Amino acid sequence: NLKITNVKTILTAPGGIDLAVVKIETNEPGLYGLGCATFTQRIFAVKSAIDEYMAPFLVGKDPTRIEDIWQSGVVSGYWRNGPIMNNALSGVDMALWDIKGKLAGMPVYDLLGGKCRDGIPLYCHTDGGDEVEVEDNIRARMEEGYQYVRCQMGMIQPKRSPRSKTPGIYFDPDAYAKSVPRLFDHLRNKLGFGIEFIHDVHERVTPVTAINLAKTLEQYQLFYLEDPVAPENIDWLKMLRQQSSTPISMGELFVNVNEWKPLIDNRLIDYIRCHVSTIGGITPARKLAVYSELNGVRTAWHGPGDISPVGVCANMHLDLSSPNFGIQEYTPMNDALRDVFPGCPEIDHGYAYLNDKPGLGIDIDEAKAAKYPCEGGIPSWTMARTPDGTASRP
Amino acid sequence: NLKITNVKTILTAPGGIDLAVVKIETNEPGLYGLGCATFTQRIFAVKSAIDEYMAPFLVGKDPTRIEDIWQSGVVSGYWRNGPIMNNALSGVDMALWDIKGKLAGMPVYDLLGGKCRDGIPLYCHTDGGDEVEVEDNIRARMEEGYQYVRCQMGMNIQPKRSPRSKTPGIYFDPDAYAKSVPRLFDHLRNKLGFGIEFIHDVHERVTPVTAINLAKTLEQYQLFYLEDPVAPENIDWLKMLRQQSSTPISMGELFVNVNEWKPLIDNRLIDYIRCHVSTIGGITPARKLAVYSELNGVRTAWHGPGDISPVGVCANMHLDLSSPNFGIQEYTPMNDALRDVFPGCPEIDHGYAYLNDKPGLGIDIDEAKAAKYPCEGGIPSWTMARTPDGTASRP
Ligand SMILES: [Cl-]
Ligand SMILES: [Cl-]
Ligand SMILES: [Cl-]
Ligand SMILES: [Cl-]
Ligand SMILES: [Cl-]
Ligand SMILES: [Cl-]
Ligand SMILES: [Cl-]
Repeated sequence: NLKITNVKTILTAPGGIDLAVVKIETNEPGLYGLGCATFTQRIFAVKSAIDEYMAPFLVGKDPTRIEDIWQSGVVSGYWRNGPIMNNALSGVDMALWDIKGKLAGMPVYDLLGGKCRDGIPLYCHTDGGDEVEVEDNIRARMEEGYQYVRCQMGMIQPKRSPRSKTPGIYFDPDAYAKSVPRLFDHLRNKLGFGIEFIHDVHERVTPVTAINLAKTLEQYQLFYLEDPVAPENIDWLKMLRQQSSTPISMGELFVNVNEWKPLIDNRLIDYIRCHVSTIGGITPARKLAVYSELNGVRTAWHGPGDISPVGVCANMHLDLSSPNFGIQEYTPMNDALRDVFPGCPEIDHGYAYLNDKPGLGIDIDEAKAAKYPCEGGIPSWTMARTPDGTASRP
Repeated sequence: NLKITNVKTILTAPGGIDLAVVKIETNEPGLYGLGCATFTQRIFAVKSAIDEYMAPFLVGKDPTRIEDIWQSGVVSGYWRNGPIMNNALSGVDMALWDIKGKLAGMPVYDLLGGKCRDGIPLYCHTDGGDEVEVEDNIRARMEEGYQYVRCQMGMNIQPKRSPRSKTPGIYFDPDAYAKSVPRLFDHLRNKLGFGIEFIHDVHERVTPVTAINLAKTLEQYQLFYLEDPVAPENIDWLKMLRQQSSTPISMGELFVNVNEWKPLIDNRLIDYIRCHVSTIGGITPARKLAVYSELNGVRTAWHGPGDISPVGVCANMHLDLSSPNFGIQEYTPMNDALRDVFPGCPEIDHGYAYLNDKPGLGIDIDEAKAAKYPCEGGIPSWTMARTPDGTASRP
């Protein structure tokens, strides 16, 4: 006779980044589930979608029917397949998985097939102001035990702009593209080939530029080259895959089956990068991991700062239960996040270790969460402009 | 600290058909899991594979690691992807899912995402000696509540005369057959109308272009599906079929290899997948296939003949209840002995199956009762199929 009684959205920013967490309560005393709905740049719109529409959709329903709730909820507004819509669904979906694990007395990874590895290998970012900082940051991370690192340019000369400039964060894609191989030549000379390197193109250059970059980086044996094209340009990956053998990852921006499915169907990528909440939670991410598995494509779920610890846990339960796990991107959490969210995964020398508590093994202290209210506002970095002032995909 | 302590193969034939059921015991008293390993025609070789090789692979391992056991077990002999190999894995895989469900206090369908429908629609066979017997069988099954039926010729155009001597076999005329099917369906639609859903199984009996022409001729009769229009060895003909016909197609009870179903589902060349769950290696792979099918809009139609244990029957149905893209469940009525040996058989009520809500697969086996029906072995006569000139044909 188990029923959903309450659905609320908790907005909190313990790490200085707006988060959304869905709590589903039931008619069984002390039984609730948590899920992540973090699309940080539209957090208030996500809250609106959950509070106004998902809440009346769910109250009175049997929470054990995860798939039925997903399939019906996904179409409940007719229109669908978007980042705000998918996050609203994810909050619910992950919470239901959390409830199912609690009822079963097992971690979500055990519901999904049990452990497929002994730890979850991580990669971290090495963001620096210039090349020497980046290199030292890599060395510091390798000392901490990281065996996979993202390497970017520091935060040839850029082109001169026109005589007036429309405000934005200016970037020179051609200067960038011509400079990346030099960076990796230097890093491989200094650090060797044992360490795994990731580089994120992050949709910043024209497609043929990305393809040429992929070819020029083959000799440096990257673990992957990430987002060489925008999702609007996935139709360029066929050409890239006729020419380059640099491993490719795509997908943190994906919100639609018609973005990832042609890529995985045609083996045009080697790693899938979706932000789990932004494709709708554990239910659809699990199916995607499986679809990827049968095509020899591996998982690399998005692991930035703009994911709640509930979402971090969701990534990692998928990770532990997938034979085709590739890598887990990881952004270190501060003490406030660990305090607000007891049960954060244990980070030890480049590997993550999940506790073996039931469901997602994570909780939220609502009183503590309330101490860190959301900021809102609009990010500056998404107003990217090329030297002539053209608004570009960031 | 849960461990597998014993793996055994129970061989029993309460329905007069050889079955293999794996029982996996643990170091927790009373906790065990059951799985189907029924490839009936090779049952003793399935037992040999499990007892000699799977049992020592598993003893002492943590049974909660289903996927790790599947992934390591599938490659434990290096060579893989076959009906005997896959059935040995399925016995184990299904038993482990049973164990996981028992441990969780929940049916396997609930582990897999919960109920996606309120009952499982079935189809049954209407096997008859001639056309009127088949038509009466359809009426009888419609009276019982079946809303979907398989319709075949009686077990017309005269068959071809054979050469002056004949090599023994079960003779069949594929051209007489193919020219007669549309007439059968014209008659059945004239008498019974279009509300009843019809399935027809080609069962790999004709050349591919014959099957393509037959699919086209049967369009007007609106079949729920036309089944196995080609052999697995001829799946490269389905592209041409799908350029021309819109009759829904099912394929796959013979499949044992990812390279059989994957190009078909990748290119949407079928509408239903028909694999025998144990024969592709269990719930673990069948679930993956159901999901791969879902994203391609392909629906499930797991094989449900007599040569499947009640444990396999339940495994099909736990998959069925938890798949959004469930299509249909073929169902073969069971006898008293099967029900007696295997307590927990699903409720069959007016064309729907209703699983009990017990943990695991909700099925058990009585080993003392099972021992009363020893397996027979031997060779089926029907698989020695020959065309009129005596050519050995795919049955
Ligand atoms: Cl949206
Ligand atoms: Cl960069
Ligand atoms: Cl992307
Ligand atoms: Cl074999
Ligand atoms: Cl029949
Ligand atoms: Cl029939
Ligand atoms: Cl027939």
